[PDB]
Amino acid sequence: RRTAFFFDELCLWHAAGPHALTLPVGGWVQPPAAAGHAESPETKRRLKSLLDVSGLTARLQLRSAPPASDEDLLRVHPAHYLERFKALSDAGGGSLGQDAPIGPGSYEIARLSAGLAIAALDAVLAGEADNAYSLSRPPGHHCLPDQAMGFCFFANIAVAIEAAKARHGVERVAVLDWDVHHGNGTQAIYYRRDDVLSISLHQDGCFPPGYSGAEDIGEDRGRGFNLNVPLLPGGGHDAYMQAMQRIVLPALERFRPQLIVVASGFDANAVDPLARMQLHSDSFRAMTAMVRDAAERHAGGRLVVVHEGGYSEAYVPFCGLAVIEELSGVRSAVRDPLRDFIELQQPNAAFRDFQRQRLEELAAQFGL
Amino acid sequence: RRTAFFFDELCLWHAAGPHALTLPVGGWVQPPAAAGHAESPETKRRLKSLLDVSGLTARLQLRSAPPASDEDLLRVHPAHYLERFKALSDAGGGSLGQDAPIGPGSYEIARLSAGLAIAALDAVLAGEADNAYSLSRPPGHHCLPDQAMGFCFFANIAVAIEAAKARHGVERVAVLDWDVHHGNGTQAIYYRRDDVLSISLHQDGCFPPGYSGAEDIGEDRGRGFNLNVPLLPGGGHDAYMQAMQRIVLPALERFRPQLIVVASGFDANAVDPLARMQLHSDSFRAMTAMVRDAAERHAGGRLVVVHEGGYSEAYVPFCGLAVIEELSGVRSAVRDPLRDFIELQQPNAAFRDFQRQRLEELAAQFGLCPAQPL
Ligand SMILES: Cc1nn(C)c(C)c1/N=N/c1ccc(/C=C/C(=O)NO)cc1
Ligand SMILES: Cc1nn(C)c(C)c1/N=N/c1ccc(/C=C/C(=O)NO)cc1
Ligand SMILES: [K+]
Ligand SMILES: [K+]
Ligand SMILES: [K+]
Ligand SMILES: [K+]
Ligand SMILES: [Zn+2]
Ligand SMILES: [Zn+2]
Repeated sequence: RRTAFFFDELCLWHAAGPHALTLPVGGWVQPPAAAGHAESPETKRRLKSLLDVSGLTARLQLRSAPPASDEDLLRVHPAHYLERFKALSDAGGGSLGQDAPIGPGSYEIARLSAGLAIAALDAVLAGEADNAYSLSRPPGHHCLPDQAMGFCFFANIAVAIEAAKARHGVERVAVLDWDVHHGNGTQAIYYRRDDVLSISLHQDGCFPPGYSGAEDIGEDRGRGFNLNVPLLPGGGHDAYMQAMQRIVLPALERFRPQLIVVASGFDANAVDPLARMQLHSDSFRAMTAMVRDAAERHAGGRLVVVHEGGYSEAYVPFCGLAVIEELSGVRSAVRDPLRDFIELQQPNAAFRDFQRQRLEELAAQFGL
Repeated sequence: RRTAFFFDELCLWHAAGPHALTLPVGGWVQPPAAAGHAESPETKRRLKSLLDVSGLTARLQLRSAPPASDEDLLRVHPAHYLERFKALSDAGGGSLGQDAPIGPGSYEIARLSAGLAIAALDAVLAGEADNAYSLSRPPGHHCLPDQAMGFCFFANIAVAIEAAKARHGVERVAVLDWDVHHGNGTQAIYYRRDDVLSISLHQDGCFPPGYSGAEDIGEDRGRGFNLNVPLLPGGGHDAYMQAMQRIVLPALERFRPQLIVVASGFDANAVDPLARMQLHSDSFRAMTAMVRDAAERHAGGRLVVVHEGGYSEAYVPFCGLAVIEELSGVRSAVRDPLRDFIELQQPNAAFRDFQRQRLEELAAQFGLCPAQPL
C-alpha cells in the first residue's frame, strides 16, 4: 500500500494568545508558568517526531501542498468571512469567536492547513496513493461557513470535498468523524445534501456543550444522510466497536461511498483533558481497519484521514501512529505503554450492556 | 468559623524525574518540552496563588508545622521502609515502585507533608481551629505500610490519625476519600479495625486499574467499617450527590464519628486528564457542605481536609478554593469560569437514573438504611 502523509512544519507555528487549557488568561485565570494552550503545536509535533523516530515516516510518501486558493475556499466560505479573518490576522491576531482565538499570520497557516486537506483527497482520487493522512493544523470540523468555533477557522474537510467534486466528479462521499466532539461544521454544510453522508460519533453533550443530536438526521434531500451517535460519557473501546458495527458500517453499506474521509481527532483517548471517553491506540487502529475494509468494498480502497483534535501531549502520538500503521499496512516496533493499563479501566459488563442497548435502539431509529 | 490552613513552600519543591503525564521518559516516550510530571507543583502552587489573590488566605490561620517524627511514622510504617526510602532519597532519587518515583531530598519533603497532616488534626482536636485544610504534597492515600504507590510515599492521613489517637484519645474517626482514585492505603491500614471508618468514592477501575472493591467491606472487627463506592466513568455532580446521600451520610450517621477526615483529591473534576468524571467546583463545595453538616452533628464540627490528587493546572485552583470557602464560611469574589459549561456536559437523565439504580443496589448490599440526618 502507498500511503501519502501531508504535513508542513509551518502548521505547527500557528499560536494563539496565552491560555490555561481552554481558558483565556486574565481575571481569575493566572498565566501558566509553561503550558500556554490546549490546541498546542506539541501534540502534533510529538506525533510527527514519533513517526520519524519509529521509521514510519521513511515508509510513507511525504508531501507538502500549496495553500488553498480563493476559489477553493469560496466554495464553502463567503468572501466576507475570508476578508474579516485576513484583516484580524494581518492586524496581529485576536478573537474570531469565543473558543476561536488567532495569532498573527494565522490566515496563511489556516489556508495551508486547508491546502493539505485538498491535496490529500486529490492525491487519492488521482491514484497517486491508495490512501492518505493529512496532519492539518489548525483543525476544521467545527468551522461553520461564516463562524469560526472550537479552534477551527476553515472547514478543511468540506473545502477538500468540494474541490474534489469540482476536479474529479465524485458523487458519493462519506465523512466519518471520530473526534470526540460533534462535527457540527460538517453537519451544517452538508445538512440538506444526499451526496455527502455525514456521520459523527461523539460524547453526548461534550462540545458543543449539551448537544446530543440523534434526532437531527438531515433536511430535504439530506433527510437520512446525517447520523449522530451520542455516546454516553465514560465509554471506551466496546462502545465504539458497537457504534461502528451497528450504525457506521451498515450506514456505509447502504450509502455505497465512492470516497471515505475520516475527521480523526484523538481526544476520545483515555487521558484527554477535553473529553471523558476511554479509547486506547488499538481502538483507533481497529476503527481504521474497519473503515479501510469499507473503502476497499465500495470506494476501491480510496480513504483519507484528516487530523482534528487530541490534547494529550503524552498519548496522542501513539494513537495517531496506530492509525498510520493501519493505513500503510506497516507495523513499527513502537509499543503503546498505556494499552494494558487502559484495558483494565474499561466500563464493566453492565455499563457496556446499557450502552449496547441504546445503540441497538438508535440503529432501529435510523432503520438499520 | 476559624479555619487553619497548613502549607509549606518546600512541599512544592518535591520533583521526580522527567515524565510525560504519568509515563516515564525514555524509549518511545519523548521528553516533554515543558510539562514534566502530572503530580506537579503547579496544581498546588496555583491554588495557593488564587487563595492569596482572592483575599481568602488573609481570612485563614496560616500555619506551617514541624516534619513528622520517627515515632509518628513508625506507628504506620516499618523502620525498614523508612531506611530504604531515606537511602534512595540520600543517593539522589530513583524508583520506590512503579508509579512512585522520587527525587533527591524527597524523604525530607514527604516527612514535612506528613507533618502538616499531623498538625492539622492536632490543631482541630486541641480547639485551635474549628476545621482545617492541609495542602499536603506529596499525597498519601495510596501509600501502603511498606510500599509506595500512586505518587504517595507516606500514608499521611493514617500517620495523622495514629498521632491523634496517641495524643488525644479519639475513638471513632471517619475518613471520606473523594479523590477520584481508590484510597487503597487507607483501606489496607485500617481494614481489620472498627475505630476508623474508611469510605472511598472512586471511578470504577481507574486506579488501581481494574479495581472495583464493593465486595471488600473489612475483615474481623473491621467487617462493615470499610465502604467502596465504584462510580461508573462519565458520572458527575448527580452521581456524587446520590453516593453521598445514599451511602456516605447514612454510614456516618450509624458510625457516629468524633472526627471527620477528608482525603480531598480534585481529579474528579471535568477537565482532569487522569480520570473520566465530570465534577465542577460547586460539587466539591456541596460535598464539603454535607460533610461539615455531619461533623457538626457527631464531631462538634471537627473536620480536616487533606489535599490529595488533582492534575488540571487550570481548574484545580477553583475546586480547592470552593472547598476552603465552605470550610471557612467566607465567600470570595472569585467566580468559576467553567461551572456553566460543565453543567451542560452532565450525564443525561437515563444515564443518571442508571447510576442511581446501582447506588440504591449498593446501599442495600451494605445494609445501609436511608434515614435522614438527625
Ligand atoms: C475558550 C473557552 N472559554 N470557556 C469558558 C470554555 C468552556 C472554553 N472552551 N471550551 C472548549 C472549546 C473547544 C473544545 C474542543 C475542541 C475540539 O476537540 N476540537 O476537535 C473543548 C472545550
Ligand atoms: C498508566 C501508567 N502506565 N505506566 C507505565 C505508568 C508508570 C502509569 N501510571 N499510571 C497512573 C498511576 C497513578 C495515578 C494516580 C493518580 C492519583 O490521583 N492519585 O490520587 C494515575 C495514573
Ligand atoms: K465526532
Ligand atoms: K448529509
Ligand atoms: K477515592
Ligand atoms: K476500617
Ligand atoms: Zn474534538
Ligand atoms: Zn487521585
